[PDB]
Amino acid sequence: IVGGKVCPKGECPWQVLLLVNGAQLCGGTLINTIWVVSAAHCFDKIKNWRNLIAVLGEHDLSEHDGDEQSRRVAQVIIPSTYVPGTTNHDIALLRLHQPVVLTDHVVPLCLPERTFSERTLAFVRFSLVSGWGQLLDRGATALELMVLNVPRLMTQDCLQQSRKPNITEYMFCAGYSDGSKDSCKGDSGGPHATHYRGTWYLTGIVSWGQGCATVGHFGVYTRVSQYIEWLQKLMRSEPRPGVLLRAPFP
Amino acid sequence: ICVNENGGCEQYCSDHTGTKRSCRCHEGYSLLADGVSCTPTVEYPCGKIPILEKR
Ligand SMILES: CN1Cc2cc(ccc2S(=O)(=O)C2CC2)NC(=O)CCc2cccc(c2)[C@@H](Nc2ccc3c(N)nccc3c2)C1=O
Ligand SMILES: [Ca+2]
Repeated sequence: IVGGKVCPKGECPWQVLLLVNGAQLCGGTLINTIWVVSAAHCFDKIKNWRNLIAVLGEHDLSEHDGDEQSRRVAQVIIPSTYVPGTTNHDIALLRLHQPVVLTDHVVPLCLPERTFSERTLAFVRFSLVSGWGQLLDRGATALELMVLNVPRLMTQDCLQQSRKPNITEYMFCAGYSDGSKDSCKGDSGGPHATHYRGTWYLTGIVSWGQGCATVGHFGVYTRVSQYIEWLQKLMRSEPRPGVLLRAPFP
Repeated sequence: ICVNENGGCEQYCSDHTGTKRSCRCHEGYSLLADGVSCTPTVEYPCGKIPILEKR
């Protein structure tokens, strides 16, 4: 995250840190005690599917304070329409091997209904994006969880305001074109969370863009509202052998 | 009715045959008698920040 601030410990309680062989991979969002939403592109280079760990209640990577909860990722579910190395349909649904325990530091973000998200949440201007990604383009990643407030744009407006891929109906732009504030590649999979009448909801996933906080370019986020039905149906399904599952979309 | 200001609902809104509207709530919440407000039914409802709620 470029140009944000440290998220005070426990104020981003749905933030997930994904690890592969103990190394920082991506962010994610806890949506109930066993399911995490992340980006499909987070898993393009994975060979060690059994060394994939989700950490909840994380804040500072340098110290263990006892609020962290680690779980093995039992399943990674990706839409059939997602093509590795590309931008469209950038979403993954992760089943934890054992549920996390909800506490003051581990709380799920609400996955909203599609109608509510499209007709109300899509019009809330600002939303928060968070993660332990790059603090600067070509710079170090953060040791403390960072958060940034970003405004959402209508796709026609994003296309008009951008300098020099397509922005599909499965994406939306958010951020600033002045190069000061953005989420980065290391924040990939993390939440874009929207506040409405006292409650936070999942509206986007940190997905793609150019460099980080590049002048003339906005951050591009997976439009979660397009996937509500797809996610709900998978959450009602029985686990299948093998970590990676490709599921038909729609 | 749901298209306009979320039909007055705090969370979810369902339109019915005519001028009828029903508000609903995510799991871990119940609808109050006002027919619009959602109150938590669990210790850690989704989308609420405990350290801020307890403040
Ligand atoms: C460059 N990487 C790493 C990556 C990428 C792809 C696959 C695997 C990896 S991986 O390293 O194995 C991954 C981290 C574990 N897939 C593709 O290249 C296509 C989609 C895509 C296009 C451009 C940029 C990105 C992603 C980056 N992500 C982002 C995310 C948000 C951005 C933002 N908001 N502003 C600027 C740049 C922002 C950049 C990316 O992940
Ligand atoms: Ca820690």
